[PDB]
Amino acid sequence: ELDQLRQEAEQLKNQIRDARKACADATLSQITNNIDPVGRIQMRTRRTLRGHLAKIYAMHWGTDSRLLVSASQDGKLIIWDSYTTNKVHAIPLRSSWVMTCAYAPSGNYVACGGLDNICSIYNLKTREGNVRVSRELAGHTGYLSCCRFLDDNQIVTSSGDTTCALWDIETGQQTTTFTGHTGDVMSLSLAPDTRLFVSGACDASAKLWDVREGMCRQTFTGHESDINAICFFPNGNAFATGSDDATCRLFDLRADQELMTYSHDNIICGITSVSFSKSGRLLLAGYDDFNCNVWDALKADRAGVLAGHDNRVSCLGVTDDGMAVATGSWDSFLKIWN
Amino acid sequence: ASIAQARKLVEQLKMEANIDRIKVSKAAADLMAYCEAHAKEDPLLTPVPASENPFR
Amino acid sequence: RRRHFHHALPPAR
Amino acid sequence: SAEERAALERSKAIEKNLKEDGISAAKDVKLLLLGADNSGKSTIVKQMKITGIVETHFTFKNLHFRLFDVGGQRSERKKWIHCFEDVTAIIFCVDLSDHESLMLFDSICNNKFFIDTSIILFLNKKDLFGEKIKKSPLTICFPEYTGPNTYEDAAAYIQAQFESKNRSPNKEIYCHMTCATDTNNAQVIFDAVTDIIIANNLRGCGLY
Amino acid sequence: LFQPQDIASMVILGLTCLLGLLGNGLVLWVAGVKMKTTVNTVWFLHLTLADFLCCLSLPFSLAHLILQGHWPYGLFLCKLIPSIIILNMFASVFLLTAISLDRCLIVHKPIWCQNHRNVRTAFAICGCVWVVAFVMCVPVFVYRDLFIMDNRSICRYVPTPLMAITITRLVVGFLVPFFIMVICYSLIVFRMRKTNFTKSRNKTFRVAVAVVTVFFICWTPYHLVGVLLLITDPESSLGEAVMSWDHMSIALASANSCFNPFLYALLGKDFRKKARQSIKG
Amino acid sequence: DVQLVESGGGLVQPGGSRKLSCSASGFAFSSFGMHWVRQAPEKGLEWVAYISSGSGTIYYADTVKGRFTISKNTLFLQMTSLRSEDTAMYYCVRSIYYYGSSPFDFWGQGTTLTVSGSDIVMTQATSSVPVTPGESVSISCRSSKSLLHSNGNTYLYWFLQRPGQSPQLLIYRMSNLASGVPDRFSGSGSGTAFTLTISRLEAEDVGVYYCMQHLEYPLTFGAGTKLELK
Repeated sequence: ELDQLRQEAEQLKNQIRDARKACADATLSQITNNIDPVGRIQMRTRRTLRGHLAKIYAMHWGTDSRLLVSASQDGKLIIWDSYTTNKVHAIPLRSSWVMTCAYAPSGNYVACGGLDNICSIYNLKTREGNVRVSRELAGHTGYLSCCRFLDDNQIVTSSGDTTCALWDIETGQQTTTFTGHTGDVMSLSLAPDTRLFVSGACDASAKLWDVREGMCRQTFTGHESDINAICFFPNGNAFATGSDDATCRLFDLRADQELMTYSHDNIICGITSVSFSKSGRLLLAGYDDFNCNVWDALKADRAGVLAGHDNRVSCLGVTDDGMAVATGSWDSFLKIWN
Repeated sequence: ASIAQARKLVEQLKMEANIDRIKVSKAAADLMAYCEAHAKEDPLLTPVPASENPFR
Repeated sequence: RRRHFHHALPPAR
Repeated sequence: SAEERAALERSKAIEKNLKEDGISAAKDVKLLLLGADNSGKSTIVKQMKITGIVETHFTFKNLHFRLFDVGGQRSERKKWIHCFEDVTAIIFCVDLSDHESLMLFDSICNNKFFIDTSIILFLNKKDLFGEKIKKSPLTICFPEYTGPNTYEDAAAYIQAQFESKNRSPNKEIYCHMTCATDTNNAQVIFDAVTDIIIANNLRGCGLY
Repeated sequence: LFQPQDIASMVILGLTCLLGLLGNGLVLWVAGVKMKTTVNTVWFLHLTLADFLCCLSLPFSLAHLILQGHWPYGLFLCKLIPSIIILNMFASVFLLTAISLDRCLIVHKPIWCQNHRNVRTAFAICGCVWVVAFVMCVPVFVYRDLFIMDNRSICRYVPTPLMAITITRLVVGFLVPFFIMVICYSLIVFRMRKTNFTKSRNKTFRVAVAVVTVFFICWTPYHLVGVLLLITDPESSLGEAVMSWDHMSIALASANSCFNPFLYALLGKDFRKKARQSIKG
Repeated sequence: DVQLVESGGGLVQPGGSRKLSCSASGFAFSSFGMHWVRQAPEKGLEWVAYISSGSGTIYYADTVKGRFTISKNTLFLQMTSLRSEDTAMYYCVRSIYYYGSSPFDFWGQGTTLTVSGSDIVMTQATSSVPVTPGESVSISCRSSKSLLHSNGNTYLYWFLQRPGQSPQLLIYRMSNLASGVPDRFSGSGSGTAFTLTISRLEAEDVGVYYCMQHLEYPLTFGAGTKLELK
């Protein structure tokens, strides 16, 4: 009964571990040992977004690589023009306890969720001229920690009820709910093809789900603490998970195991945000130590530090063309780096 | 009560164990090749000149 | 003596 | 600079609006409600009028209080408790009719984000506590309480046990007793909030 | 060639300029770049800016003392430098007074300081203080003139308007500010002597007595000399001593400017941590 | 939904005054910069006045400056010292300017008032064009200055005025299509030569097409191309 099922689960876990070990022929460090390093990547703050008044908890780039939406717990989701530091929109929120935001790839919609257990979709292109809440997606039992736009109609949300859900912004209903995480799912990343995605939970595990069939494909473990940020490799064949154990890790879909760990002894704060570059050569990770460190994603060595924030950096993100890095922080400033 | 949960866990473990795995060497080589192929298109690892920089 | 100091009055005063 | 002048004008307009909104929001006094399940948070928030976060706001003697009940968040507190780092005080409500709350008070009082914020501790159900003591001795929940079996001393002992969790000299625990049939909760909150405001303003000016 | 009191004034002025410029620059840079202009920090920032301006203007007075006169600058400088110096000094005095008033207010009127005390209000009050300082320090700009009458420029100014300016300077720069500061800090102590101020009333009392004593020691000799020189005719024992100690009085009043960042901005533990962090940048 | 109804038209003696009122509804009028554009009974559109959001900035035309003043949810055009050249059908135009916005998108129905140098002139060579449905037509516009700003935006706006109807924005910034305008419309150009291309012409598309610049005030209009049906 229960004993037999537990024994079967242990046997299956051991088989998975053995199969992952068999696929391990060499590490990423050994293979990328021969290639030349990137040197010192010295990035300088080009712009500073001095609009918000509270902790900035999320910041998502537009698909045009120029517009950016920033969510702070001041009750505002201000849309930014990075080229001129102009405020293009300022959206008041029903609940000031917002801890995620998304920008639609089409540019028409902005999502904003948080402790209210509701993912709110805002229409930027309303004919009346002002921004209005086109939808208020509800149904998560726990706080919504992430939300990403597949298109103008679908959206995937990551919540604190240990479940991720796929929605339809028209019907306002959960098209598909993904279950299997045993802790708060604090992060989410969608694949470039938007047919697969990964979630970073507080059970020190990351799971890859299929949007269409709505089932977990692979479970990735190796972290010693809650994962706070996850991000796909631009090739879509790998992802990086930044946790509170002060280590980022790189996981491969096909190898089904971790390849490199981005850990330094001098660093003890946990990672709040992870993001790759356009080429995937740099892994820019934000830290609770008030600074963002640039990592050589292939040689697992620091390429530079994005120091300049007076508080913990809560969100990082590079543009689609890779021309800039935006790093929001709890000091109520978003800084563009280049 | 928990028998259903245990059966669900066993089925999920079987499904995750039924996937096909490649050697880590091939995946690492593919990541390295992707980084090298798109290295010229990354304006972050080489400082783009201020002439072409939209943030200069 | 004293008149010289008087005529060198500081800008602060 | 053809219509980018007008874009800059719009940006300045909504920056001014953001400044005005932030100034208006700074006037409110943010309070955080915490406690055990059915420990009296609902009772106090309902006796003063007005499953995610349940914000409650009112005005008491020219102060706009904002009570954030977070009892519906049945998740890991460590992932969202940092959102309330700027609250004026943490209102803690304890039911004396029922150790389960002592650990939570210790966790929330030694939290790295709550080392400066004063905690207001409410010990409700005083009459129910007296009835329970009459029914059975109070040593059941506190076996180590080798003392008299009287409500007057039991309340003081429980208050001391709860307050012993304070370790930071910069934070003060205001403990109050309530019988769930009194209108004095608002006045106690107001007094503690005025004291906390004075202390925080003095500390910010460096004089404290 | 020089008087011992004059050399003491010269060395005090040099020490004040050198130390105060660095300290005020550090505080101003920290509060204007690495810190937010919160309600509590606005007064400190304004006061330290005024002190920085006074310290930056101090080398002009130092050179004037060294050259024993012999103004090398034009008429417009003989009009603006003495005006800018006095504006900065009395702006520092009035900002100290406003800090005392705000400290008394955030204690005796905590409710009103929660609803009607914002950053905008702090800037409004500080701007009003600067306006009052400019109104008080416009007479020197009006009445400055670059005469020569000798081999060197003799830029100077009993006359009733000179008596008026020195008397109003005495009154509204010492008596009103000193009384306001004493009353505010005495009221803060008296309020802390009630209950719940066990942690305070000891560091607060020390801070209050220290700052009031510093103000008194630094500013009393300047106004004392300014009033007695008009009161007492020259060519006497304690008219020669008064002329001798004029420069030391100005030296102490200027050293008040270098003292103030340590008593006000560096008092805050958070500001101490910020300055320590920004010292390695 | 969105509507700009405006009144204040009629016969005025020369030298008189009249205040035209534009009533706006169905949109956040407080956050829209309001324009006024007039058509003489036989001539084409002419820019009259512009008032920004919050009344921060107001611009007037060369022939309008001083005489007219532009000032809930109501737009006023105080119009004084009326001359015989002021007679026209004044339109109410809404336009909000942010990154990627669509200025001049909505036009009021317009009210008719009858009175009994450095500008970027836009010239449309083809005053009229005979055309049959189902083919591809083209309308051209020129300019005195290059409209390509240093930030990469050209500021040519294409408007379609159907006979007996208010103008409708078709193409803003010389490349972008307005919402609701069918994909059969396309616009292209560079600096000075601008060409509006219409594919698979329809019956409703018949009208007069107006070319407007937005590089600098005043907002000079094109002479208009009457794409008359043949």
